[PDB]
Amino acid sequence: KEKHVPEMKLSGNHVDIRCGATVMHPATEKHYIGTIRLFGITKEGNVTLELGCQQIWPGLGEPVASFRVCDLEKYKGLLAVAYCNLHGCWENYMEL
Amino acid sequence: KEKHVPEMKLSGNHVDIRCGATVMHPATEKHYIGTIRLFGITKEGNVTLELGCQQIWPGLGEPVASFRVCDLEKYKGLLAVAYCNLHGCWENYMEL
Amino acid sequence: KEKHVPEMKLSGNHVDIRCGATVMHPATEKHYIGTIRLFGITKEGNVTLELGCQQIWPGLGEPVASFRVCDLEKYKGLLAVAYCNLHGCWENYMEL
Amino acid sequence: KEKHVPEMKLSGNHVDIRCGATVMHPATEKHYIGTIRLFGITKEGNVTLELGCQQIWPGLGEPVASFRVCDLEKYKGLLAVAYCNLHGCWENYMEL
Ligand SMILES: [Fe+3]
Ligand SMILES: [Fe+3]
Ligand SMILES: [Fe+3]
Ligand SMILES: [Fe+3]
Repeated sequence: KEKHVPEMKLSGNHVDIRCGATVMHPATEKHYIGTIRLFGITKEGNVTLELGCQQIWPGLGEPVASFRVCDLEKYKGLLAVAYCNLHGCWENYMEL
Repeated sequence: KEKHVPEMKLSGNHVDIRCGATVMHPATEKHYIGTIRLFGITKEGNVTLELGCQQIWPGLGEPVASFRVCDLEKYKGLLAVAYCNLHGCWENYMEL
Repeated sequence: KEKHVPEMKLSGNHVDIRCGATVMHPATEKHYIGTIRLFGITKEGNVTLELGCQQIWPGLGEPVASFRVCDLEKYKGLLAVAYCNLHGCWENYMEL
Repeated sequence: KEKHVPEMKLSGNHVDIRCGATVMHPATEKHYIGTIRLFGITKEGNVTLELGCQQIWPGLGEPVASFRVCDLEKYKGLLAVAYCNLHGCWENYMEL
């Protein structure tokens, strides 16, 4: 019923994220998604490279984020990872 | 010629940010905007409250961000602050 | 030969971290440990709760960190996690 | 009576921080120092360069941090900056 999975929408090299796609995860001082990280998986080396990290103060912002990936052609996929204090990490992989 | 100021676009309580509005600031390992922070200035108390912080690894992402402000009516303005390693902090205030 | 594992030293509720214990991991713009996160595993609920995150700009700081855990008795263990851009995540668990 | 100023202790290039020096600032979900950032002021260029940022989840950790400054001789001073949600930013400069 409650959704943690970081939806990814890709426009060129721009990536918009929300948790989750249809229902927005709670945003309170005691229940929150604190970070949304975006990783690129590299072609040259199969590295899981963190591109950046949206940190959100509990109950001050809802779990959205956006990134703009440098040199997108360098990656074979994107991995978004959302962290909820109560419910742990939830990831979503997009194949490029 | 080069722009650091974090453009803010507001859609309801959603805030899209890019540095800068017309020209995108460089994104390299030696020249980067490392963080984009969003603050709300509170009505009740005149506090400058950090809502969250988009951290970006040098040269891996371009300086964009988005936030979704909880309880937007609680604030009288939004303050975006971009940090460039070479050129320091650049802010932009939006009156609500 | 090269060490990524976050050494933990515990003094009361104070936690000192370095990667690694004997050899300090490189700190350059192209090879770095970017974050050191500390998690507490809760007794009440078996939750893996992120206590905080030391972010370090590539080549500007070496991979050390410290935390001071609130209400330490509430946890059954601490989990430190270091992220290296080239070599991924490395964790270390301490049973309390 | 309540202290926000980030005490700095320097051992070689190692920097230990606590807010404040004698009294530890509160650490609760509604009152917290959320970040402790360390800046180096460069000789070559007078730049205020962020070395890193200790982020702490409200009420999960007390406001301490440590850094280890790469190439310390390159700076003329260190600037620590603590952010409290209720009381704003508090800085402390150390001349090298
Ligand atoms: Fe949750
Ligand atoms: Fe710049
Ligand atoms: Fe490494
Ligand atoms: Fe305070």
